[PDB]
Amino acid sequence: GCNKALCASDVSKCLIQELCQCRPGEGNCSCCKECMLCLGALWDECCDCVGMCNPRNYSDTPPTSKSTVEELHEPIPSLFRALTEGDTQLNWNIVSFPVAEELHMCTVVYFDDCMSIHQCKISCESMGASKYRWFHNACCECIGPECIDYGSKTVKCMNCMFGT
Amino acid sequence: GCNKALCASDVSKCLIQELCQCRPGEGNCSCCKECMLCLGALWDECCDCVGMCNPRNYSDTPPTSKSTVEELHEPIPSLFRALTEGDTQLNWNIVSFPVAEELHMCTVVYFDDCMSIHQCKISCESMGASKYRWFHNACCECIGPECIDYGSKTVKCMNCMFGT
Repeated sequence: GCNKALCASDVSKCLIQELCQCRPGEGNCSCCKECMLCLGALWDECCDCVGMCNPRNYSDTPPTSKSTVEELHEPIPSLFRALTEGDTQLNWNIVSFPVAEELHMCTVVYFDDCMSIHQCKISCESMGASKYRWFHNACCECIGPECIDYGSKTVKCMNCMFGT
Repeated sequence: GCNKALCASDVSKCLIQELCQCRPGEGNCSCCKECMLCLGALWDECCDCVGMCNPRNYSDTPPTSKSTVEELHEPIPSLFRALTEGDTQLNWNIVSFPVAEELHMCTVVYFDDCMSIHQCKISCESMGASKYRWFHNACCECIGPECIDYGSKTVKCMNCMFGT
């Protein structure tokens, strides 16, 4: 967790001054701003040592955790409904879930085969979608006009579950 | 707009069959699903010609339009409040706006100097932030525990307005 070699000198220096005596983890941390100032430039790499921030990661972050989201110019909602309601295309997986679940109903389309982001935007754009979310596992999720937000964080598209 | 050389053969072929006779732009487009099937693989590159989708872009998309958003593991809300309320750090620009404006109140921190995404996540993580949004202009926006969503789409951080 704590990087002793980098941080031992400066971190101890604050401790002698008696800063960073308050734990954020339970209750208010009155001293937190003061502790950060004493650390200064080393706060990002040493806040773990004083307990003010989480330890340097014990875990490998899934690629799916990142996603990149853009809102399409000039959405065409009528087109989006027409291709979804009817016998849906096999390459497309269609999910409707209640709107604001991710935080009437929100409908999204999950492309099957994994695709590049630039391809994903074009495919959503041809669909009339208001927005698209691109998972960094490369799963692509077009966002319907109804949906308030960016839609489900889940990588629900078949044939690209990589990262699970 | 329309790519005549790629699309003229197949697009005309649908027209003789009398598909793609319905405009999505105003009113319902009954024929839209049928038109897409006739186009098949060329729908992404030729939906513009039949009017079912927007013309290939006349505009250069700003880098800021893309952003990439991830939700931090183990947010520490008490830490985030402590460093924001008090005399804020100069490197940090702090914006509080009503919650659900982007779609009580949502508070975000806009880093001044432009930074890489990996740096942006670390800086937000040291801050206890629930989430961070990284603009592809490279502006970094930490997201407070209160905020429902990913916070303002605006690239409001000083000293990296590139793309405007």
